[PDB]
Amino acid sequence: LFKGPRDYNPISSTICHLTNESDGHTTSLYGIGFGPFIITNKHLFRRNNGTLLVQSLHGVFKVKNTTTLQQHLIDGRDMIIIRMPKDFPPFPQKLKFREPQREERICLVTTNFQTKSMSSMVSDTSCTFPSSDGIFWKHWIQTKDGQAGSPLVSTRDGFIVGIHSASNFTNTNNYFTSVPKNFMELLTNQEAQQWVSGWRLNADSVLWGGHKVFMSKPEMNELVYSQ
Repeated sequence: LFKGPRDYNPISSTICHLTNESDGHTTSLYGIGFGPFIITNKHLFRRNNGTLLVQSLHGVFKVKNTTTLQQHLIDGRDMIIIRMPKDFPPFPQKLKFREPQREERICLVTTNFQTKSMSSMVSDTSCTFPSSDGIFWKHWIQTKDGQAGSPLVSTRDGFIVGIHSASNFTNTNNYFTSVPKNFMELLTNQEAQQWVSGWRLNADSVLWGGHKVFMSKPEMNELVYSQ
């Protein structure tokens, strides 16, 4: 029988809304906060020469200079880790991550940020299967642009198994970057962490887990764009 009531507030309370404003244009999406880090979408840095507007339940912090942000890239994935400034209020460290086991049930979890209140928001349940190496994974939970970086949570155990990343062009197939192996290890042992700063993607497309990814919808597997 489908699993009973599950509490997702612990997971959503850690969700942040990010907005990068460099050289004119701006990219904004979500990220999962963990300890001194925010886990988000490597494609947040389509440009990296401005300000980062973080928006947690603690309020709104702003990073005056993106280029100073210590960042650790996840190879072959549209994922990345950000070490927030030293004068930044940490996030707890209870979230549990793990790789997505074939055919399991997952739900997209968010938070309401238009204020008037703060709030969990859980989507409908959906099956999920890989796509090539296991980089991106397929799910059919409606997702809208700007919603990348949102956690996909295992209805089974409650772990986060990946962050929503891209969508095909008609918007009828959705893909999320999976958690990588030994990811948890990577979050506590400040050794496997390979920091750099000022990194950016300075291409308007890139190849990941088998598909071509455009930082935006235009005018092997199917094309996709990052949401």
